[PDB]
Amino acid sequence: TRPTVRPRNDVAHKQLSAFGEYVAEILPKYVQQVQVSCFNELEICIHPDGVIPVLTFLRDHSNAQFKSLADLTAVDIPTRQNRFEIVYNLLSLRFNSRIRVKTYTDELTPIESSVPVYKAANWYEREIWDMFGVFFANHPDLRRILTDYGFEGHPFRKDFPLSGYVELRYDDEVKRVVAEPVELAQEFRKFDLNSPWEAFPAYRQPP
Amino acid sequence: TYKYVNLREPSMDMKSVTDRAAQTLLWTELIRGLGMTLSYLFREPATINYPFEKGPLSPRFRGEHALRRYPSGEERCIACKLCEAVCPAQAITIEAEPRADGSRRTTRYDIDMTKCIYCGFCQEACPVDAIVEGPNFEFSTETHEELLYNKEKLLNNGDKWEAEIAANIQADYLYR
Amino acid sequence: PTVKPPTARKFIWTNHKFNLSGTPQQYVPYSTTRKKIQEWVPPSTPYK
Amino acid sequence: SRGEYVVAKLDDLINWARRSSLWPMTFGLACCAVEMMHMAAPRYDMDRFGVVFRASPRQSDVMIVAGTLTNKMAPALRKVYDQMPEPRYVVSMGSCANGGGYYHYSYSVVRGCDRIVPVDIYVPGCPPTAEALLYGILQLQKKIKREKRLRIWYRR
Amino acid sequence: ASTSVKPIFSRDMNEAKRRVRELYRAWYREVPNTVHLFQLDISVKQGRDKVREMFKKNAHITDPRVVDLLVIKGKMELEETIKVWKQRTHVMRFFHETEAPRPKDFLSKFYVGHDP
Amino acid sequence: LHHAVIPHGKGGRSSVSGIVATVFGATGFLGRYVVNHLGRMGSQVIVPHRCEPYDTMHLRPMGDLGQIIFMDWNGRDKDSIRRAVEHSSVVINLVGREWETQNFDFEDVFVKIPQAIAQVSKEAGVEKFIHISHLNADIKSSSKYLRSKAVGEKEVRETFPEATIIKPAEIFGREDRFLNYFANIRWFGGVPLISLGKKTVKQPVYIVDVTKGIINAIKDPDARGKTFAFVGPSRYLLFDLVQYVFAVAHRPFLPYPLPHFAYRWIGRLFEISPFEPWTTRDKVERIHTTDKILPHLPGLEDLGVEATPLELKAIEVLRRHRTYDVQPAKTIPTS
Amino acid sequence: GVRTSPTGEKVTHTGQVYDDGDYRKVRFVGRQKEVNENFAIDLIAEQPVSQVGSRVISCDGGGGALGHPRVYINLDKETKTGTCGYCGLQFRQQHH
Ligand SMILES: NC(=O)[C@@H]1CCCN([C@@H]2O[C@H](COP(=O)(O)OP(=O)(O)OC[C@H]3O[C@@H](n4cnc5c(N)ncnc54)[C@H](OP(=O)(O)O)[C@@H]3O)[C@@H](O)[C@H]2O)C1
Ligand code: SF4
Ligand code: SF4
Ligand code: SF4
Ligand SMILES: [Zn+2]
Repeated sequence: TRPTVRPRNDVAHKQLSAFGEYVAEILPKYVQQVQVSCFNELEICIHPDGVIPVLTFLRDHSNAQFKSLADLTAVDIPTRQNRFEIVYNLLSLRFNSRIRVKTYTDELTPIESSVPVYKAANWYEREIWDMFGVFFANHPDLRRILTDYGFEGHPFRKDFPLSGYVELRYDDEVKRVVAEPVELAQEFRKFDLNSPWEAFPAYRQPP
Repeated sequence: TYKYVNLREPSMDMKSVTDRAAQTLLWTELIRGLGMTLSYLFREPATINYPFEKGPLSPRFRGEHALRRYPSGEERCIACKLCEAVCPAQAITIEAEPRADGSRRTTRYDIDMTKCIYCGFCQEACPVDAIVEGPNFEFSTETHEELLYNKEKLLNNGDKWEAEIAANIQADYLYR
Repeated sequence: PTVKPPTARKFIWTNHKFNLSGTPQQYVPYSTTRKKIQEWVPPSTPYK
Repeated sequence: SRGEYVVAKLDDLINWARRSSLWPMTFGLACCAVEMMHMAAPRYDMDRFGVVFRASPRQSDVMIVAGTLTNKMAPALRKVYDQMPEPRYVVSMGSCANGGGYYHYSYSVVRGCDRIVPVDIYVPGCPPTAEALLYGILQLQKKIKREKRLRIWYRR
Repeated sequence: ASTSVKPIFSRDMNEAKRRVRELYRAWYREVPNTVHLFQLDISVKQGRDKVREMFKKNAHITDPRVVDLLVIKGKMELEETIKVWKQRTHVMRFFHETEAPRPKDFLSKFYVGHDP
Repeated sequence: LHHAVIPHGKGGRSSVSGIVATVFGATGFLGRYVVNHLGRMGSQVIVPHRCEPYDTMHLRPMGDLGQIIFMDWNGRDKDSIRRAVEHSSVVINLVGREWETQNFDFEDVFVKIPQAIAQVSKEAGVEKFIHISHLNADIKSSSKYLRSKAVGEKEVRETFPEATIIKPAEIFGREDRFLNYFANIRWFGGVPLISLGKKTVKQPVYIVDVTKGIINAIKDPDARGKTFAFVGPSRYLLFDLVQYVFAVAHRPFLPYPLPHFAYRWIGRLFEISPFEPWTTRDKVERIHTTDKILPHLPGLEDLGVEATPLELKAIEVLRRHRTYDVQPAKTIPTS
Repeated sequence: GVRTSPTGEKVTHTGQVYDDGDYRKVRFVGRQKEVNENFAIDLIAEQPVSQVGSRVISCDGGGGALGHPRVYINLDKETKTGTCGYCGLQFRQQHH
């Protein structure tokens, strides 16, 4: 074989492709796209209205039994109308398999909280609101989790500066820690690392 | 394969029940614990007599940064900024210009030892073994400014520790 | 070092110095680059 | 005996008492606390120098800031410094406490615990080895050994 | 379909204004407790003026969804103050007591530096 | 001059303000606010200190890296003064002690030391020089503290003619000895006073107001060779002022008269302590001295500072004196 | 080597020295200015020009893999020597 190239597993790829169609046939109302990657990962892309139907089916259906929410996060892609892409990574212990479910929202459109399906989603959705600003409807207790109290903005957005807008310091006149506009003794040095030559022809986007 | 850690059924015969009754009333398993601490009292402690004895290290130890020279005294650094580009913490600031004799050399080489994570990526990325992490780990200061190294400080560290840096590199360059 | 002494080089320190922090011999950082922008010096003779 | 001789000796006695009984309060915030625990472990045994393992904030003489100090945590670090009886010294352990470290440019990180509290010793490393931290503590003892409070008072 | 946007809480500005006044009433009555619990040096009048000023900034909004988020954020901010999750530093960051006044006119900005 | 220090930045911690200041006596009550304000705007501050370095640790956080430099100096060593000012563009003299020691008396700290600092600064080429006198300085006053203030204020005006002299009233603040002084008398039963506090009028000023006046006098070219008088916005009788202090502190107020000669006898007893005396014969004279009115001198309003009333910030100072609203005292209308 | 300026301050191998009127000289008061006494520019000038008998020569800086990337230097010009771009050693072609 080739010592340095990752071996392929066509059996898992075929199995996940068949199961992707299986879900798409059972939830046409919501599924918008299904794809399987070259390393055997299945992604189900759905309408944001189908969060509770699709996740509930995947958790409870006998042939799915995805009873674990491994991770719930979001990605900011400012070029899209709906900036944020909400990603649910699920694990099935019954079938020793994983599935990824993706939806989308924007700054003002809320998404239905997944706490009714998976209790683990409670703190993951608090982090998405805190870092990305996506609002989850009917969340039992939604509020900042990671950032400081009174922190303005949502750091993990692509238009939020790396060092933020304010910085802390102890002032002896007021005898407390104060917040002032950020000044850096050394500015972060922006490196332009991209190579002007195409690396992967297989992903060439048509002009 | 798997195994159960706590799935035993305590035998309920009279002898076994009385064995547990003696354990409860006579504190047998608690005294068994005192035996273990008593034994440690009579072992030799593992403490070393610092600073008169020092903990063992290896040639690969990543300590204080330093700038080296060739056997002639010429600086090894030729201002290529690979250490600056790789440094994950952006702790290295470099400026360079053609020297008086026309050589490619730095006019500034600062390592903010308070941004540095002592990762060693600088000594890996250097193609002339100029910047290294020496074996000194005792250079704590009394002020924050003393940890902002410039080229003069880094060259002095190289001249200071060249006797030990060279022997460490000699003992490890074949693994690199 | 008595059995395998280090390689000798002219630039290596002959006298080793311990940690000098907190003493007058301590290191003080400074910029090692010369001035960048040369400012205009006005003429020293009156224009009129 | 001259007054300058009695005061010189009293300084040594109180300096000796204070540097021989340094009880530290450790702010274990991040990985540097694990190396701080290795200084208390049998290998180095900080306790044999007179440095008790764990001391309450109202009994401590030195605060060891061992780990990243974030904005959210900075107010509580100052609150513990203000409640520490004097003399009180502060030791900054690691790059994160020193000057921000790996996370210098983060929106949520205090770029050095020395802009929240005064610092007496800076221990460099990510993390400093248990021996490099013990060097800082022993370096703080020598700093306390050079104090001349009574001598300076006698010349006012 | 372009403007057929899912709401958060309010279906029109009339409902959104209802939540704002309820939020304003909650803040108005809380200031005397905040000035007492946190031992602030400001007065109740100054605290309520800041509450008033904060509401006035977002008075030009006409999108109910945007108003819903401002009320959602406002309630979250109020929750931190009521439950004493904030500290005196967080409550006093609305007043900018250590930031020297910055000039607003052209000439004063012209002397100090280059920022417009 | 090839160029000044050319301020850069936004005026924050990491900016460059162009001020290189040698603040003498920066380890006291007034100094810890001057360094704080100079450091907040990014100024190189040299802090000559006579004390142990442990007592200057509260200043280190006030400036960015390298913006605060600590040097040793002796009040009677002109060479040490020269080392601290020869690179500065402004020298601020805050040296002052409210009691006489075995080694330094009111003549040394208020005449000789200010004059030595002023002379060396002129020789070294220092441009700005700010000297802090007292408002009630008078060569014919019962307080040796105030008499030496007048003598020293005159020699500074001679050695360094282009010197800005600030003449503030009693300053009240967190670390003051004016409002904290009218709170430690409760430990002795009652609050003894001369003439029951009547016949004495005081016009205290806030520490930050004095601090902003000094900062604005450094940056104001129209302050060279000018004598300022920093006073508060209201005048109070010494009786109603002290009554207000005890009302903010919620402590019993039992003011009783005490003859002047007896107040001196108790004052002498407290002078035997080798530490900061609780009260000295000189302090009692100043507390009961009446704040002068000098309309010809400029004040805070000229430098651009609005004097802060004592009512908005008496709670700040006196919060620590409470155990486990208050009516403002009676002001004195300007005729 | 280190040559002091007219104010008592040493000039570093990069030519940096604070002007007489610069306020930044204050940081050295009571302390010292760290300057490295071994100027590399002068030291590399003490190395003799190696005489070789071929058009092209190779330099790795000495020590094999402990030196610098091996480069090949051309010696066709008789007016000047062949200088290594990394270590500064100079080479000359013997009488041709
Ligand atoms: N505090 C007030 O109410 C008033 C009212 C009007 C005028 N003043 C004068 O302003 C100067 C500042 O005084 P202060 O800061 O308020 O009070 P102090 O704590 O005493 O500060 C004195 C500093 O000067 C140092 N100092 C005193 N004596 C000496 C000396 N012989 N040699 C060197 N320094 C001396 C002192 O240092 P240290 O002893 O604490 O280490 C302080 O730093 C003052 O002139 C007022 O009269 C304020
Ligand atoms: S050890 Fe790593 S972080 Fe430190 S200077 Fe070298 S490359 Fe940068
Ligand atoms: S130290 Fe090495 S990697 Fe860094 S600039 Fe110099 S030659 Fe390049
Ligand atoms: S300095 Fe290094 S070890 Fe210490 S907290 Fe920061 S990253 Fe962790
Ligand atoms: Zn070479």
